[PDB]
Amino acid sequence: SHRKYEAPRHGHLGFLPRKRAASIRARVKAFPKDDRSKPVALTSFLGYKAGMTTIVRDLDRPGSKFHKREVVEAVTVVDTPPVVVVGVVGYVETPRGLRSLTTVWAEHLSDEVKRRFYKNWYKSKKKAFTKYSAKYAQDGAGIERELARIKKYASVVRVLVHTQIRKTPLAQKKAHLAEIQLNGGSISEKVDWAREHFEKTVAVDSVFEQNEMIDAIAVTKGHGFEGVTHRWGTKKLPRKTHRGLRKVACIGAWHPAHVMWSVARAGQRGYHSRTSINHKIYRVGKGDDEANGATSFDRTKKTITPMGGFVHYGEIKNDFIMVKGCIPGNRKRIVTLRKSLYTNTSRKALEEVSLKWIDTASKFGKGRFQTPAEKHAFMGTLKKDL
Amino acid sequence: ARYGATSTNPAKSASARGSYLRVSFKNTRETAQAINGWELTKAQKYLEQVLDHQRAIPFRRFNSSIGRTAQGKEFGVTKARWPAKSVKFVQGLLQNAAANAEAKGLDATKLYVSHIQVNQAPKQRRRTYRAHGRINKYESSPSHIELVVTEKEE
RNA sequence: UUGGCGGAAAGGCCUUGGGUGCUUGCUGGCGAAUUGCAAUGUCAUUUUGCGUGGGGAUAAAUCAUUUGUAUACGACUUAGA
RNA sequence: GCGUUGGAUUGUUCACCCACUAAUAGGGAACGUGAGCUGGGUUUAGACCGUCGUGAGACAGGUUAGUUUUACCCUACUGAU
RNA sequence: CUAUCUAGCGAAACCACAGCCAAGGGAACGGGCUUGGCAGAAUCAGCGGGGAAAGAAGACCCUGUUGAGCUUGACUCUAGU
RNA sequence: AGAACUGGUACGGACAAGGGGAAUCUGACUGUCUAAUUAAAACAUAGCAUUGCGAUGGUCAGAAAGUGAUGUUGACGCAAU
RNA sequence: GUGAACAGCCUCUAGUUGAUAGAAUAAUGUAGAUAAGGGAAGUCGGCAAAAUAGAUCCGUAACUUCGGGAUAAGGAUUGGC
RNA sequence: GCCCUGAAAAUGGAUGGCGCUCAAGCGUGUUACCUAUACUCUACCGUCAGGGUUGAUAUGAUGCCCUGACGAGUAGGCAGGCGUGGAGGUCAGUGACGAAGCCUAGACCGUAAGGUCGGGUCGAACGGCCUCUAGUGCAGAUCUUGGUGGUAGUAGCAAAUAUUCAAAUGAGAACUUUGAAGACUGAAGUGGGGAAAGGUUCCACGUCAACAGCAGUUGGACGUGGGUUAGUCGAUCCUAAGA
RNA sequence: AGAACUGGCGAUGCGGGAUGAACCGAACGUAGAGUUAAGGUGCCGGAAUACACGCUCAUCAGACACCACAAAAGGUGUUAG
RNA sequence: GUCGAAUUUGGGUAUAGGGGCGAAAGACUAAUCGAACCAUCUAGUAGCUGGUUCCUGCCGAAGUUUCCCUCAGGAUAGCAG
RNA sequence: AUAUUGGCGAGAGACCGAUAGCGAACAAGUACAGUGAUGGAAAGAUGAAAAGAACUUUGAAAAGAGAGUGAAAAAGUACGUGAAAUUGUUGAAAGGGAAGGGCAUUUGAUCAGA
Ligand SMILES: [K+]
Ligand SMILES: [Mg+2]
Ligand SMILES: [Mg+2]
Ligand SMILES: [Mg+2]
Ligand SMILES: [Mg+2]
Ligand SMILES: [Mg+2]
Ligand SMILES: [Mg+2]
Ligand SMILES: [Mg+2]
Ligand SMILES: [Mg+2]
Ligand SMILES: [Mg+2]
Ligand SMILES: [Mg+2]
Ligand SMILES: [Mg+2]
Ligand SMILES: [Mg+2]
Ligand SMILES: [Mg+2]
Ligand SMILES: [Mg+2]
Ligand SMILES: [Mg+2]
Ligand SMILES: [Mg+2]
Ligand SMILES: [Mg+2]
Ligand SMILES: [Mg+2]
Ligand SMILES: [Mg+2]
Ligand SMILES: [Mg+2]
Ligand SMILES: [Mg+2]
Ligand SMILES: [Mg+2]
Ligand SMILES: [Mg+2]
Ligand SMILES: [Mg+2]
Ligand SMILES: [Mg+2]
Ligand SMILES: [Mg+2]
Ligand SMILES: [Mg+2]
Ligand SMILES: [Mg+2]
Ligand SMILES: [Mg+2]
Ligand SMILES: [Mg+2]
Ligand SMILES: [Mg+2]
Ligand SMILES: [Mg+2]
Ligand SMILES: [Mg+2]
Ligand SMILES: [Mg+2]
Ligand SMILES: [Mg+2]
Ligand SMILES: [Mg+2]
Ligand SMILES: [Mg+2]
Ligand SMILES: [Mg+2]
Ligand SMILES: [Mg+2]
Ligand SMILES: [Mg+2]
Ligand SMILES: [Mg+2]
Ligand SMILES: [Mg+2]
Ligand SMILES: [Mg+2]
Ligand SMILES: [Mg+2]
Ligand SMILES: [Mg+2]
Ligand SMILES: [Mg+2]
Ligand SMILES: [Mg+2]
Ligand SMILES: [Mg+2]
Ligand SMILES: [Mg+2]
Ligand SMILES: [Mg+2]
Ligand SMILES: [Mg+2]
Ligand SMILES: [Mg+2]
Ligand SMILES: [Mg+2]
Ligand SMILES: [Mg+2]
Ligand SMILES: [Mg+2]
Ligand SMILES: [Mg+2]
Ligand SMILES: [Mg+2]
Ligand SMILES: [Mg+2]
Ligand SMILES: [Mg+2]
Ligand SMILES: [Mg+2]
Ligand SMILES: [Mg+2]
Ligand SMILES: [Mg+2]
Ligand SMILES: [Mg+2]
Ligand SMILES: [Mg+2]
Ligand SMILES: [Mg+2]
Ligand SMILES: [Mg+2]
Ligand SMILES: [Mg+2]
Ligand SMILES: [Mg+2]
Ligand SMILES: [Mg+2]
Ligand SMILES: [Mg+2]
Ligand SMILES: [Mg+2]
Ligand SMILES: [Mg+2]
Ligand SMILES: [Mg+2]
Ligand SMILES: [Mg+2]
Ligand SMILES: [Mg+2]
Ligand SMILES: [Mg+2]
Ligand SMILES: [Mg+2]
Ligand SMILES: [Mg+2]
Ligand SMILES: [Mg+2]
Repeated sequence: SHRKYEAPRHGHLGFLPRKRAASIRARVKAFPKDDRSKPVALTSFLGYKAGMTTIVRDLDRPGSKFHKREVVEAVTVVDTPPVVVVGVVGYVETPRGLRSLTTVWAEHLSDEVKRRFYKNWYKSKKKAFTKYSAKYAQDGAGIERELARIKKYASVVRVLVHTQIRKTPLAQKKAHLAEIQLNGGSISEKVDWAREHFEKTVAVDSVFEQNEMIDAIAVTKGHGFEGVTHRWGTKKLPRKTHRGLRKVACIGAWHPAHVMWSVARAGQRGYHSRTSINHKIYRVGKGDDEANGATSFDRTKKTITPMGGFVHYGEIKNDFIMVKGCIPGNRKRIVTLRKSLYTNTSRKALEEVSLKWIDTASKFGKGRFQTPAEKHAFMGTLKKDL
Repeated sequence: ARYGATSTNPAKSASARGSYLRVSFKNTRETAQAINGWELTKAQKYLEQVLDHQRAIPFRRFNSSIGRTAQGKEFGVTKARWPAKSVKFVQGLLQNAAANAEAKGLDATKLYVSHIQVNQAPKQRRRTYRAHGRINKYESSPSHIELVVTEKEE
């Protein structure tokens, strides 16, 4: 018989299976559509989620109750040092899908990316790419041959870029390597861009700009095995329930004489790949630039790092992308920021934000002071110092 | 005497056995199969590592719902354990066989475990008490262990 | 052997030159038998080992210890000459 | 495709009303769903009443109290090697 | 505190053979049969859809020329009086 | 029993330890029972009423007895409701 | 000792240190808890939990068999020196 | 006539499926082809029937032989046989130079029940045939007794706050002994005695196969011994309900 | 649900109706060969993608009895009267 | 819930199975109660359920008549050997 | 003259041959259960003879390996034989959601007949 009371389905069936992602770095499953009149540029970037903070900005939204008024907004800071281009991959289109034709690597690779090819780096002989580096022996005839193959073919060109976690405060020491699709014209000159950028760094200010809506692709925070009550949000069974109440009462009708795939069941929660779109960049601040956290209204000579460091991450010393709101993944996790796949014109996009103040109080508690100078000014002299 | 089926030369082989040993037959069978065919010194080192929890006995037949470990990777299994009692009994029989081979004048450097077989001894019966005044068996499953180590030849 | 083309799974196609064997295009000489009246009457390619010479290369992973961005256990992510 | 509600009374299915709402459609899945629950009802044994029976006792009549057992197997499913 | 992993110890219920589905027909609700879909070792933690799961020769109902508890001017007697 | 002072107005500082009110049904109350699903409004109760009986008796035992209980009793009692 | 107290809590004499252990800290349990705003809308039903609680002072209604109801209801105070 | 509307139900699904469009659809006609344990012919088995042949080397006239037809089967009937324990007869049967039994993806005979042989194991009896006899044949009966599995190294060994360090002993110590520490029972005790009951568990020495659902060097275990001393404490005596 | 006649199923395999106790064909010792029955001959699948005259195009076509359903009423759809 | 009297309890004693005992539930009477346990009659009877042990060969049914306290059974006739 | 499932003493059997025959072939009306009345098992076989394994070695020990006794240790008291279920090792073979089966042949193994 029928349900006797309608309710919407618990959970989303398009995010199945709720399994652990196959890797800690989420895969970019789609790149922005290639406009072959624009200059060659990376379509995405790699960074590390540092943490969240708070900003103040004047809302520019005509017709809104808070138009020309001040809004307090949560933002996520993603530490994005420049990525090193170490290779180029060519993709020919086939009746069975896209297919890698050949990959051309840079002559010299840093230990960061070489560590990616070893489970046990400390006891290896570090032979990686040692015979490949002989392809550049005299003039690189073999290397130019492979690059010519990419130009004669390979309707899709992706560069191999790796992060530099030696610049982040992370202890990992093993860089993340990813393919970034090159958008822009003349596939031949896509390869030209890649080759001239071998062993070179590309900074995030050449990929992303202020106010742009981007997508963050990351593996969510893992939570292990979870019951149906929190994994799917099903109603808690009454307190009177024998055998437990954090369950789903009926997991299926008599027929079909099977448990259906759509029934909420206990299993792994979190550690899923997610692609969340339309996150607006609020700052493209530079690591060399002191006063990262300063605005045209604030002017305090302070970095974006909160007092005492980003909790569980550390300090920001590189270029960072500050996006509005929250993005998937936890602190210290590799994230991929990609350009939006479509042209958004909604007055939520196209909005020009100017930050008025960036919160740099300690996240290790109820932070009271934006800078140590303010603490000294407020507190006066202490017994230890000050 | 009258061991199980062996296909090696008795003149180059030395035997050891133990009957009615109160150790789990299933664990003992897995331990025996773990070193079946190995060189004697390699098997002894492996059993000491098993006792130290550095290596494990891969449980291949009697392994339902036991548990998974990374130390079964070297044997291509997920289910391996560390049956200390079985390992100690197997070391006792290995050391006895090594002593017999030394007495017989066989090269200890060429000794390998050419035969090892564990079968079930008669059960020693106890009783367990269950709800509503019930009584069930609480039997042991002891093992007859036998092995013969043979000089490797060509 | 010279040059060119083929990336959809190209692994093939075309082409220059000389060398060399055959040529049933034509005309000869010699041989075949006894597999006994037939017997697939053994002619193909597919992997593998081995031996002889020649050429070429000179690592990793796992366990154990470690991390917690992970985790019931496995698994994942890290670090360590 | 998408949703189809919050409540008073009633064990109720049904019904009825209040109210919100875009709407408060109808149904099935062993009259879905009790090793999922609960046990208010029915439907053991106690007890009370009304009618009936001489009586023991009867009552889709009313009322009150009344033990809701087991998965560790296979498959299905959820995750994991 | 369990569960979970380990060392040691170590049962039971249950079990024709067993174990992926849809439809058909069929003892009218199949794991097996027919036609299709499909289908790749060995597994771990959960789980309660299914095994018309287990527990008990249904306690409801009917039948038996089977009872018993109780009742009464049933039949037939009887202690006592 | 009272006063002053004192403190982050805390102070039966842990422990220990009634929720209350307005009503209806029902049984007066205290008490008792279905050990192992029913604690109740059921049973009992004091109070009330009725009945039998003056001992060669009432009520009740025993197969029978020169046998018994009430009764070491006597109507303000015993026995039966 | 605290305390009205053989309550609860701690200690002296005496006794014991016996319950298979080790490592992790998933789900779902079992037991113990907390929770913004609302405050029974949950449910058959306030089930479960919470709230109240000791003492001293004040104050205490309907009804009543005049005995109670009554700790009614409702308030205030409490440490140390 | 065909097609279409009429023509709405619940897991995804059925001209059987794929698929099929001058069809591989519908109506009709003509041929060829495919294949049943059916039909024709032959062989063989058996049954039934009708016959021939006691004149011989001719011992099997229920024998031998000729001819024809037939063969489904539950419940059930009948017939001919196979196998088992014991019995009379017989083979002057087999056998310690190996009987019976048992194992044997080894061989042979019979449609079959079964029979025979070889190999291994084994150790003391057993068989063929004529006949007699029955406690004579198992797959079941929630069969009886015994034994054994999968489940399964699985559920589980989680109440009573709690253990830790070192030394000794020992083959072996989470668990024994001693020391040190930390705790608890907190006098209505986890203390100190008794009644019922038990019966030696008390204590010492040795000791660890089993038991103490881990362990064990420890024990209420195992083995060997020691130990209970009354005129005054009880019973004994008295009487109670009662017998 | 109940009768009449027959043939069957039960008690029965075999070929066909995919599947099925009963329908069609045919009833059965063990084999060989030939021919067929009912049913079929695109492929699954053995056997003509045979021959011939027509009809039908379906945005739910239709596709052999039992049998696994469809009607009244309608259509310048198309065909023939 | 109750907790100073219809209190709670040891021991002794009495009541024994159609009997006891019952502040009454068909409650209790040694895990047994709407008639305890033990042994025997007893291998109680069962028109009812289950099982019923070797092969091959030949033949081969019935569910219908009449009667029955008969309708799950039998006698009878029929069918069969 | 008749009876005689008790007692005593005898002789027998087409009887049973250790799940049979009495419940009891044996320290059987025993062990054990129940308050009690009562209920009531299981359990035979080394070998001719203990000749019951001296001695050596490994192990803390149980034991193992030898050595030995013996006709046999494929008789070691956990003892005649030693089935099946079920199990270990070895060998062989097969294995996409069962396995097993029939007809026919291929392949591998094995084998009698002539
Ligand atoms: K009765
Ligand atoms: Mg609905
Ligand atoms: Mg959420
Ligand atoms: Mg409950
Ligand atoms: Mg913080
Ligand atoms: Mg499993
Ligand atoms: Mg488990
Ligand atoms: Mg128990
Ligand atoms: Mg008990
Ligand atoms: Mg239902
Ligand atoms: Mg259910
Ligand atoms: Mg239930
Ligand atoms: Mg229900
Ligand atoms: Mg109820
Ligand atoms: Mg009732
Ligand atoms: Mg009346
Ligand atoms: Mg199905
Ligand atoms: Mg159907
Ligand atoms: Mg089934
Ligand atoms: Mg199939
Ligand atoms: Mg469960
Ligand atoms: Mg189920
Ligand atoms: Mg029944
Ligand atoms: Mg019954
Ligand atoms: Mg009758
Ligand atoms: Mg009667
Ligand atoms: Mg009362
Ligand atoms: Mg009760
Ligand atoms: Mg109760
Ligand atoms: Mg009353
Ligand atoms: Mg005091
Ligand atoms: Mg709250
Ligand atoms: Mg609040
Ligand atoms: Mg309130
Ligand atoms: Mg409500
Ligand atoms: Mg509600
Ligand atoms: Mg209500
Ligand atoms: Mg409550
Ligand atoms: Mg008050
Ligand atoms: Mg009041
Ligand atoms: Mg066809
Ligand atoms: Mg046609
Ligand atoms: Mg004749
Ligand atoms: Mg026949
Ligand atoms: Mg006999
Ligand atoms: Mg023999
Ligand atoms: Mg003998
Ligand atoms: Mg018999
Ligand atoms: Mg049997
Ligand atoms: Mg049978
Ligand atoms: Mg049985
Ligand atoms: Mg049994
Ligand atoms: Mg466990
Ligand atoms: Mg437990
Ligand atoms: Mg505890
Ligand atoms: Mg100590
Ligand atoms: Mg305490
Ligand atoms: Mg204390
Ligand atoms: Mg002692
Ligand atoms: Mg133990
Ligand atoms: Mg032990
Ligand atoms: Mg002793
Ligand atoms: Mg005295
Ligand atoms: Mg029948
Ligand atoms: Mg037929
Ligand atoms: Mg059909
Ligand atoms: Mg034929
Ligand atoms: Mg064909
Ligand atoms: Mg019409
Ligand atoms: Mg009653
Ligand atoms: Mg009782
Ligand atoms: Mg009988
Ligand atoms: Mg009987
Ligand atoms: Mg016939
Ligand atoms: Mg019947
Ligand atoms: Mg014996
Ligand atoms: Mg012998
Ligand atoms: Mg033997
Ligand atoms: Mg066997
Ligand atoms: Mg599989």
